[PDB]
Amino acid sequence: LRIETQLLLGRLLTRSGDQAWDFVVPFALLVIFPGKLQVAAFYYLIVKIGTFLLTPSSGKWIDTHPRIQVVKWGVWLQFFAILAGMVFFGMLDGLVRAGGRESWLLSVLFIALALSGVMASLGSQITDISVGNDLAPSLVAPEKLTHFNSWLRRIDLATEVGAPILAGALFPLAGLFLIGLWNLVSFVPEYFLLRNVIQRSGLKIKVLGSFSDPIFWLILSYALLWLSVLSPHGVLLAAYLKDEMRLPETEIGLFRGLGAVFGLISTVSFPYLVRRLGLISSSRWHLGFQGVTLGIAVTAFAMGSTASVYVFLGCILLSRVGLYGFSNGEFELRQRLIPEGRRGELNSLSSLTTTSATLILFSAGSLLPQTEDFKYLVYVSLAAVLLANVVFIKWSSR
Ligand SMILES: [Fe+2]
Repeated sequence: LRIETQLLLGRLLTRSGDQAWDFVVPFALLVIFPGKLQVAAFYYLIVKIGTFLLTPSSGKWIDTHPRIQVVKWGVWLQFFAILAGMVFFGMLDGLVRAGGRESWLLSVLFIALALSGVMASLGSQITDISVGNDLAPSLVAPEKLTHFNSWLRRIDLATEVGAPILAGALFPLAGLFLIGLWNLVSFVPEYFLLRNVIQRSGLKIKVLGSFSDPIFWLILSYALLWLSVLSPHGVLLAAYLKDEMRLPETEIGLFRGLGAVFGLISTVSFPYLVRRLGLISSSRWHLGFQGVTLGIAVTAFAMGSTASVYVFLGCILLSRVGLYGFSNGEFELRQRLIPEGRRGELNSLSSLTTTSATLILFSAGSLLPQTEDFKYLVYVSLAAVLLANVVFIKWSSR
């Protein structure tokens, strides 16, 4: 197997486990704490805030340690965070059936589960930056990164779609433990693939404030897109389509499942324009395409009838092609421009800015819960996309 293929292989194997575990966690939490949707929501809060605080620290860490040390810590931190996740899950489940739903021990085991969620989240982040933003631009020719990145995206999408199917089949919470074992095993092949490629190549040879770097505006333009509720899997939109739009749930599900389809189209359209028009302009056209498509979607949203609801949803799906396109573009731009010595720091600034956006989106769905308040979330989402377009146009003047 070639170098570029080995990198994609380890990614594919570990992702299918990631997407599987990330799928059953809310459902498992629902089994242990039924009727309390606040539990699953509070779990993901601790993870995101936990990963947040630990992001700049890990960034400086990646830049001051051997690559084989980042990979080792990056992967095995996930391995034991999931292993502990299974244990605490089993203890939580076992204790509840035993009748201890109102004890301090239940809370301690939940914080433990949450904290293990933080570590897995962190290790996954350290690994993403290591594999995709350090090892890849060090092993793969610059003219072949666009091809590399497309297959990364398809891995994400394939496993995203493959997760509810396989894990849904496998899943007292015994199916959850078959998911975790899958997830655990899935970590191993990549670590050794990553270990061995380092040991036999020049990757061993690497010599070991952030907002004031020009590439932050590239980072900011991508993070702004995370401040959006105009997404097929967005819960606020799914709820809105159900009650205010009075759409069939069968059609809401179809709209949801077509997100990965249009995302896959980007892996065809975006590399094509890069080969024809170049990296920057391709990112511009795709990012602009998202703006125009969403701009039409919002125009139809108000007003406003139940006849424009498909123009609303249809243009959202079209914007997914543009969104996923610019995503690979901004990603490759960080692969190409970020200096080797600051790959851990600057890419962590990226994760920090996207995590912040997600946290704001959490706080927006909590402070604006009404379905009559959804109207403002549409207007703000569009604004964030339009601002992103301006910020990226300005930056691309380089
Ligand atoms: Fe994995």
